[PDB]
Amino acid sequence: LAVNRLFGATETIDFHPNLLVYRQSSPPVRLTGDVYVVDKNEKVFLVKHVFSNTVPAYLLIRGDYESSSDLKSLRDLNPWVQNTLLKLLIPD
Amino acid sequence: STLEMTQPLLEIFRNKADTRQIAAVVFSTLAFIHNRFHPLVTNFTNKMEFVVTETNDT
Amino acid sequence: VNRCIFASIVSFDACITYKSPCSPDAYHDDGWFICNNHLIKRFKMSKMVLPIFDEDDNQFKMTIARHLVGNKERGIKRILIPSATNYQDVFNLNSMMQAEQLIFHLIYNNENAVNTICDNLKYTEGFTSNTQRVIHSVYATTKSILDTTNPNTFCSRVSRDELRFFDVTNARALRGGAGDQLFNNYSGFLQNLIRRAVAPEYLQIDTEELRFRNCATCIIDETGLVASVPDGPELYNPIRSQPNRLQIRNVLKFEGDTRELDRTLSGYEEYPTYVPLFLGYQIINS
Amino acid sequence: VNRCIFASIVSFDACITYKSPCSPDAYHDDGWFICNNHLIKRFKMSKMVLPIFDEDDNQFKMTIARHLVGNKERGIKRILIPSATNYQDVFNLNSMMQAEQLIFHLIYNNENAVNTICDNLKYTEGFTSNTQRVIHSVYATTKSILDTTNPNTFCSRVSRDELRFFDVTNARALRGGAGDQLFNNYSGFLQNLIRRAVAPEYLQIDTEELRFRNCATCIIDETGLVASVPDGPELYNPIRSRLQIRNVLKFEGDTRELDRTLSGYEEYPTYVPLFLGYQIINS
Amino acid sequence: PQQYINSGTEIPFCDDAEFLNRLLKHIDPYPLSRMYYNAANTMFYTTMENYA
Ligand SMILES: [Zn+2]
Ligand SMILES: [Zn+2]
Repeated sequence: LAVNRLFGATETIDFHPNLLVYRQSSPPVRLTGDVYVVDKNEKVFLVKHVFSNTVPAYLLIRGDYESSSDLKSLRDLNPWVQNTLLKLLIPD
Repeated sequence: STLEMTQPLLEIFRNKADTRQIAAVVFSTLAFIHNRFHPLVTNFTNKMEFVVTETNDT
Repeated sequence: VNRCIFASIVSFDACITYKSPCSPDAYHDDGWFICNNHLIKRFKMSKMVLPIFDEDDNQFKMTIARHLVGNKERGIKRILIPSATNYQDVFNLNSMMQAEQLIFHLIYNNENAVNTICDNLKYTEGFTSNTQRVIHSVYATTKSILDTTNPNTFCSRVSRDELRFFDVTNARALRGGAGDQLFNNYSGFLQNLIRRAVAPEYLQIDTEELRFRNCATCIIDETGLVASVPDGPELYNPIRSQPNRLQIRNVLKFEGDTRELDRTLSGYEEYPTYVPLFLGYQIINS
Repeated sequence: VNRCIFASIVSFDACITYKSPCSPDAYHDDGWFICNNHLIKRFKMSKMVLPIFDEDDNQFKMTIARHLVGNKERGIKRILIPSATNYQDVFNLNSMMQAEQLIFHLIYNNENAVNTICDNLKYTEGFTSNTQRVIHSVYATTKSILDTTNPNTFCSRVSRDELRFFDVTNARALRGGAGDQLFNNYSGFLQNLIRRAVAPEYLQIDTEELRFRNCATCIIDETGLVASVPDGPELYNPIRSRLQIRNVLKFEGDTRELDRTLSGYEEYPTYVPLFLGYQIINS
Repeated sequence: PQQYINSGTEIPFCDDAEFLNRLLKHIDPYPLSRMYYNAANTMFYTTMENYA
């Protein structure tokens, strides 16, 4: 979620790296909108999205998923999501 | 060791989502064996491919 | 036999790794006296033939060049061939091999060659040693080659008539242009290189003319050949065009799908997207 | 693992290969970083070891170099080392390969030429190749070698008083003196190199101040160090490996079998040492 | 098929001799002679465990 806060869940799966499918995909892939390289090395990227035209959120991806040149910088984002990423990456 | 062991060997097979890494390792093994039979680093019919059977019933 | 100027080139060094690329050009026979490897290395150009058309099988096709300058290149970068006044700045002389520099000096026919290098070598162990022999020997071979290229005198190879022309009409028609002055200042060797490379946009047959391009490809400056045209932006430069790897392709559902967009197009002839050097004017007479 | 700076040297092309490589000591740890091969090649010196009685046959030892300059040559030909003031004048850098000239510009802090040639190379194909990272690896190596504090570790120690003066002991050898002032102004890498090379005439110890040769070998020189005997004729430096005179008006010398008679007697070696000034060491 | 192989000419190798020797030394102690028979027995068991 971009901003909103979850409610009503009763159980959670802990993150594990294996969840992040590196889709081999087609050689050419074209993408649009804001893009933030999570890791060039692991081909990880984050992209803006909204559900129902009204539900701002960010989408993780891992794979070819080539895109416009207009690489955006982590600096710009909200501390909220930034903290969220900082943990969830679990570089630890 | 060159092959980007992001994981311990066993983890690879404990995963089943991948086929990529598995087929790569297998092909490399076959290459090494053939090389030990043949002191001549080489390549073959340059098309080959693989399947992971995943059921006992297969 | 070898005929590339650069097959002559060897120098004293610890090196036992001389990188001489000299192509089949050396044993071909067209008086370029320079292999395409160096046409590339120093001069960023490619040798071509105009298939001069004839109804007769005697097509009598003609030598040509095309340059490789990238569209993004500017100024000196677009300068193909400097004048004596500019080459020394244009090229990283000292980075270039010593004898190569000296050879360039002599091609420019500067006394400064002997003024500087022939003295400077004195201290060197190689100057002390027999290698002086080999050095001056290759020098003398080069001098001989230059004398063979020499047109200047009747007691020389070149003689009699000339009918090529340059400095062709500018669209904005700025008066004249010293291009023949530059031509004459350039060694007849360089002039022969120009003759080898530069198509005229018109050939006047004796009593007839044919024209082959709308407009000139190249332009000339007192400082050197300019890979540029009077007008607009530079044309799009035709861009320059085994171990194990991790990236191994995924399966796809074993389909070729639409061949058409490549099939019929490849059936259609694909353009020779190159930059042939047209600059100047030619005439013929009985 | 290998450390010689001249083994770190690389050539931009396969030809002009940096062959005739470092002496095998490049695998050693010495703090010269020059191999002895290169030290012979460039500056007419060869390194050496003083055996010091550790109050005993016990291990105390110090490094030395002999110079390889001859007795006849003068001025520049006697020069051992330059300053940045004159390093180009000595090296004739243009004769040298571009990375060599680069590294000299490093030692002498000619950042102007360094950045100039770097910017020129940027777009060259061979510098899009990792030659940049190679050169900056050399940079990092020097950076470590001066990460040991260039002033504090080298000389501005907290045992500060354990100082070397290279000034001439002789009060009449007055061309020295401010040479020690110059020493501070030489780059610290070179200061350390000297601190290696140069034997003191004297050392203060809490045990004793002690004296090791009667008179100094050379003097500090106003651009870089030189075969610089404080006075008199240059001492005969022999040479151990063109239509000129080579007269040697030898004594007739008919006393044959000399060596077979005398060889047991001490065959005094001759190569010039490097005594200079006063070290101080606590206890 | 679950994958493609590019399947062109490819072979991997490495040459860090010192590295490899470091490996060898780390490996040195093991009485593999002993240790691998049980592995072969593992494969054996699996040969019949293959089927019930
Ligand atoms: Zn050639
Ligand atoms: Zn060395």
